[PDB]
Amino acid sequence: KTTEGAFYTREYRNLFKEFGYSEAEIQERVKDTWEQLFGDNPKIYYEVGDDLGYLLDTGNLDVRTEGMSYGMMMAVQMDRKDIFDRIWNWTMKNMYMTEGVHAGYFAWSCQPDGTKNSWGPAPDGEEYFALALFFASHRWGDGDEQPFNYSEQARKLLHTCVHNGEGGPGHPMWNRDNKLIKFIPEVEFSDPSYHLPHFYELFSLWANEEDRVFWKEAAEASREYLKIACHPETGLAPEYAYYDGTPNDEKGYGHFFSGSYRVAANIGLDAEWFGGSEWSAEEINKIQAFFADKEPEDYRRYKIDGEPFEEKSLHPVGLIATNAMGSLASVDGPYAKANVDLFWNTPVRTGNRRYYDNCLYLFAMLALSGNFKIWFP
Ligand code: NI
Repeated sequence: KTTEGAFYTREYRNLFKEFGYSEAEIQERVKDTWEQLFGDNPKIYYEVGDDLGYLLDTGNLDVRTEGMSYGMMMAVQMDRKDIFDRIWNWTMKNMYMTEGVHAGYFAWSCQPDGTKNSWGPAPDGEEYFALALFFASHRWGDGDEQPFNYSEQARKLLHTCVHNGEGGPGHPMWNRDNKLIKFIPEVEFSDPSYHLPHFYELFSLWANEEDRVFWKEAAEASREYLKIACHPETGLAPEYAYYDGTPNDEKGYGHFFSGSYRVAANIGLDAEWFGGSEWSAEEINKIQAFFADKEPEDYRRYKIDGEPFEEKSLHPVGLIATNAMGSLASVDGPYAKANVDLFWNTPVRTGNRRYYDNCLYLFAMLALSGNFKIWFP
């Protein structure tokens, strides 16, 4: 480690402020971003009745565990128990599976009416659900009424993630030998953007005790994995990658595209929470170096070696936001201020592809203003 993280100091860097933005403009911008996403201006969050709500993937017309778990994380960071509970309530009602091989997990995609489009889960959903739930327990207390017994729900979910398939036909979400998160439970490859060692550090404190060593090991395995998965010159990570670190392009996910964008963001947040490292600063410096001579209107899909496709980035605003959030891992970096300034000058996205960009956008607003916090017991 290179700095002491917010986990130890309990002080979160306001990078916007350190980079010269006013406290009042920062506060305004964070709130505006929240309101444009969750307020009643068509927006990614939709209230339903007195007790339900969801985040809608405006592009695919579905509700994803990625968005629901994001929404819960967002709501707890913002101290909005009412929104948290609406979303978690819908998730438990419509997504949680009690039948089939993936019982104990959440169906990754549902229609807006709650109908499951698949009984397969998406591990990046599970890990955000668990952490958001631990934060909710810590901010608000566990409810007496299920499923609002947050910390128990979190421990029980992480039990399944690690141990599924011991007493039967299910699959764990992490490989037990290499401690790496999987793309989906029935495969033996991974997805670099799913790797959240800063989350696993907290799981090592709060999960069932029987798994606390495993989670500390997973955190360390994830850090090592990211070293091999990001290209050594450009810093770009593939969307999917084998355990050996190389891209899995069997179905076209072996390049730098939408999934990959979260790698830079995850690295920035881990640096802020658990401390900088030389590897992380150098990695962000490489990503930002690669995009320094590129205009946002021209962002493409790239091979991880930097070779451009004709195809444009489908989510260039999300790319901007994650690259900016990555600056938390290289606050003195040569491109860190340009990236934060570019994000500052990029509005929240409109149109039917806005959901993914805007989730990344709010996470970056929170993190860069010192508002993406660890909530302790
Ligand atoms: Ni203002």
